[PDB]
Amino acid sequence: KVMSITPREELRRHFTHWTWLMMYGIAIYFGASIITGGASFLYAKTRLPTYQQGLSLQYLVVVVGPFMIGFVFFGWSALGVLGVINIELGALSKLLKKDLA
Amino acid sequence: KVMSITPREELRRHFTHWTWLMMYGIAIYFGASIITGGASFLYAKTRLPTYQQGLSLQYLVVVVGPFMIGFVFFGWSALGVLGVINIELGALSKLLKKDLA
Amino acid sequence: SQSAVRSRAEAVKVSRTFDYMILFTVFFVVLGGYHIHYMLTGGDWDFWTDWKDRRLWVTVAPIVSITFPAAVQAVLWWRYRIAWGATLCVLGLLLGEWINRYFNFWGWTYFPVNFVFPSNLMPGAIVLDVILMLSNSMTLTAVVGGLAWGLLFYPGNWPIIAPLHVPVEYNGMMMTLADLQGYHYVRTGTPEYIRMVEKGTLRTFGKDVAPVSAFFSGFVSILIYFLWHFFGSWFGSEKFV
Amino acid sequence: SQSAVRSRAEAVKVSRTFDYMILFTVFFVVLGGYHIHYMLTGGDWDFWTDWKDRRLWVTVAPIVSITFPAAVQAVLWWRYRIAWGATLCVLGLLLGEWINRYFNFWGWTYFPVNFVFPSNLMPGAIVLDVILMLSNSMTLTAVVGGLAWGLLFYPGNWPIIAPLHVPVEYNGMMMTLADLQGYHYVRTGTPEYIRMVEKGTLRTFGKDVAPVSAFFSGFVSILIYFLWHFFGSWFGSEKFV
Amino acid sequence: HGEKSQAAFMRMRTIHWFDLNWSKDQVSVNETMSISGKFHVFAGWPETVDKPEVAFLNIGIPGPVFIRAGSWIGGQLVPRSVSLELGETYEFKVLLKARRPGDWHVHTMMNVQGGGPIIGPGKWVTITGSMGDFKNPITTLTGETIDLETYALDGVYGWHLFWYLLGVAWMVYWCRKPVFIPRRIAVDAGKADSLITPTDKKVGMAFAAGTLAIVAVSMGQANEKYP
Ligand SMILES: OC[C@H]1O[C@H](O[C@H]2[C@H](O)[C@@H](O)[C@H](OCCCCCC3CCCCC3)O[C@@H]2CO)[C@H](O)[C@@H](O)[C@@H]1O
Ligand SMILES: OC[C@H]1O[C@H](O[C@H]2[C@H](O)[C@@H](O)[C@H](OCCCCCC3CCCCC3)O[C@@H]2CO)[C@H](O)[C@@H](O)[C@@H]1O
Ligand SMILES: OC[C@H]1O[C@H](O[C@H]2[C@H](O)[C@@H](O)[C@H](OCCCCCC3CCCCC3)O[C@@H]2CO)[C@H](O)[C@@H](O)[C@@H]1O
Ligand SMILES: [Cu+2]
Repeated sequence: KVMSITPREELRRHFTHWTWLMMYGIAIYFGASIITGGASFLYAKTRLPTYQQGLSLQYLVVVVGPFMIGFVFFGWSALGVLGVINIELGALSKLLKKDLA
Repeated sequence: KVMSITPREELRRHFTHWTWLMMYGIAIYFGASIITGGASFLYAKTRLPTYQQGLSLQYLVVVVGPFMIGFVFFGWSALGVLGVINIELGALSKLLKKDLA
Repeated sequence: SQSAVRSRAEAVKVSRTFDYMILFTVFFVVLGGYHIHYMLTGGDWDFWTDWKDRRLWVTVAPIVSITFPAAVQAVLWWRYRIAWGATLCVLGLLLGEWINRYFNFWGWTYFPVNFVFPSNLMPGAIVLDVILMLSNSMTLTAVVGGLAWGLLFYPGNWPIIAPLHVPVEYNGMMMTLADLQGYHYVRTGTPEYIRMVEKGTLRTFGKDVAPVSAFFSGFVSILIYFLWHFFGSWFGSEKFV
Repeated sequence: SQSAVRSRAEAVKVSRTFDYMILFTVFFVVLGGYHIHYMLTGGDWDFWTDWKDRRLWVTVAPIVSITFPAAVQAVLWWRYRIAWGATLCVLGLLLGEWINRYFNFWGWTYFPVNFVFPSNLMPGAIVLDVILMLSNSMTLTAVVGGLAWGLLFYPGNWPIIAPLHVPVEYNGMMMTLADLQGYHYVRTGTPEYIRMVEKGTLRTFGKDVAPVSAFFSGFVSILIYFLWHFFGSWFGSEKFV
Repeated sequence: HGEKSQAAFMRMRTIHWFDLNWSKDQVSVNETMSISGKFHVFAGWPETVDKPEVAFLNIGIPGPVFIRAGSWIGGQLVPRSVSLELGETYEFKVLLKARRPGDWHVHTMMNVQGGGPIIGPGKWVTITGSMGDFKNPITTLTGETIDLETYALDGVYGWHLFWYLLGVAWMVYWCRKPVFIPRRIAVDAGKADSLITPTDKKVGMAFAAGTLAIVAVSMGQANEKYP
């Protein structure tokens, strides 16, 4: 029952989602020098109104990979982060537009 | 304001359009022995009711080329002329059907 | 009603000035296209008599050349019951080839025209056009036309080249006259190994090599025809973006 | 209305904590991605000074590296008028390369840092970002940017490597200092023939070889840019399944 | 011309041309000349030049201003491509016969498949006369003594002009009538069968059956004049 939450709470959670998306970005960096990729996608669908009508495409690319059809594909998959950024801000933009007029 | 012109004037212009499409056909022949490819597409969109809801696909092929995705593609692109023919006549056919009953 | 013309007669003069301008255009534009395509795919066997063999030339030239006909037929026949589809193309090619062999190959670099004359595609272009006009069926034109296009290619050319296939004992080695032409008229930038003519196999029987190749060319030619009809339909499209 | 915040000031503190967390994320995730892509396509010329030649390196490195910029520009510029698109990427790469050359190539296997220093991509990343911010047109950025990205790659690197192109009469044979570095610092698992540097042709003229390659790289770079802009737009998509 | 543009080390490290002899350096149309000499296939042949397993002894001239009446390596006629081998020294002769008056910088040369043109030294040779003098006689194994500079040329011009005009026919059989706007209207309006009449319908069968007939017979008539 978390598609009706106090706007202050929803935002507190988009804050937690980015703690996951940040830790994930570290794992991805130590990768080129998989756990959190679920810990985050879960959260965004578990506990966030914006991601409730069923899994983001580009959020998937960021976690699946070439497993949608070499390892350069795992590389190109990182650009999926633009889709998650585009969603999150569009969501945050709507929650704080007011507010910043 | 040239989607409401005297049927005699519209036809006078489809006449000019084919003066461009003819000169272009010469350039294409001296090619296999780019200017007019704009001078014509422009006209058809500038000054001709038939080409007003936004650029013909196959008219584009005739001017773009492989730049929609060797040089055999520039060759296969000439067959785009069938699309422009098909449009022009369908337009002229409607303007003179009457008239030829 | 309102009229673009001021007399029934004017409506017939205009509807036939357009016939010329369009004829002119679709002739030259498709020339340029068809000629470029054919120069880069089949063009190499088409330049020299000592490339016109029985294996490769018999295969390549029909397959590559049936394309544009099947494209132009696709629009002209079904949109206008126009039945010179294949022939407008083959007319355009040969005109373009011939101007290039006479005024350039021979014209400016002195190759004997009887070394650089083109292939002859026009028999198949008539049997194709007609088989389509009769029957009015893309499929029968693909199957019966495709086989026609390939099987006719070497016959339609053998009366021209056959003179050059009489053998010769030149400085100790058997050569055909075509081979002699290649040896003689020095192609500085086209040395011998570039030439892809039949050379024999241990898995092969010699003549017949030409008929067997002609049929293979016929079958692939029907596949090329299906493909290139749909490609032509696509090409004849009045959709806007 | 109801508010996530309890004061206009809070709404500005939050909307700028997010700026950091997102900056951090899109910096490191695109690092990882871009670095992996670049390591497997261009990475081999990028490790060693005696692979940084005039034919291949000049060609490969721009083409492979312009990708991710064109992807990241596609989203950041048009969704947010963000204009450090190419530079976030090239910053991320070089940071990733440099940590790897210093603490590993030199760090743990003792290769002299002046043997394993990276390519320099940042001049094109600025000329690219700016050409896009001015003009705000994907096409002009593709054509004028693509040529910019390739033509600038060797100039942006020649002041660094040129020291290593002074020749040397070593044990009887002319070698550049770069060649000496390769001969000297033993790459047990990367022997000489693996290296794809220019070697000459009979159809070729020598220097100029670098400018001619740089332009070719420029042209292919615009094609790669069109492609990778659309790929980026695709990548920046909020569609749900 | 053309070899000053090639990499210097290529030309030094590839084929060495030496002891060349030119039997003339002015010649009249039909007068033959002889370039002969030796060449060495340098055993340290460049990487990016395929070893000459498949090479061809050409001459460099702008078009057949000469014709190559002969060429030999090792006293074997080499009209086809040869295998040369790194390390070895070969002798050669080419028999040029002049065709087109002018001042020609004649290069002896070696095309190496997978390699490029390996260009030997050229000396100016001057042809005098009128090219219309040029004659290229051949005695066939059926003999018959032909001139290969014009043989079968009336047959090509014949048969090509026929089939072209046969084509122009088909196109003017129809462009007699109106082609585009009226046929368009006719087809759209549901009336497409109205445009192929039964005269039309097998005027068509004429051209078809004719083209096949003219093919099969002149086919059979060719395997007679040349059995
Ligand atoms: O800063 C004051 C804010 O406090 C609350 O939100 C906090 C949250 O309670 C707070 O828990 C959270 O903190 C973000 C810390 C980010 C973790 C950083 C890294 C940890 C290690 C490496 C990766 C991530 O985000 C907000 C502040 O950034 C309120 O919800 C906000 O409205 C209020 O403005
Ligand atoms: O022929 C009489 C007609 O005059 C007017 O249209 C003219 C136009 O005023 C006239 O300017 C134009 O002329 C077409 C000439 C075609 C140019 C031919 C080539 C020039 C050089 C090489 C390429 C093209 O087309 C029409 C005649 O074909 C009227 O509009 C017509 O209704 C009327 O029937
Ligand atoms: O002479 C009397 C006839 O002339 C007029 O029609 C002419 C037309 O006015 C006349 O212009 C037309 O010409 C046909 C050939 C013109 C294009 C020739 C080819 C160019 C090369 C390749 C194919 C087409 O032929 C028709 C009949 O021969 C009348 O309109 C006809 O009704 C009448 O039957
Ligand atoms: Cu010379």
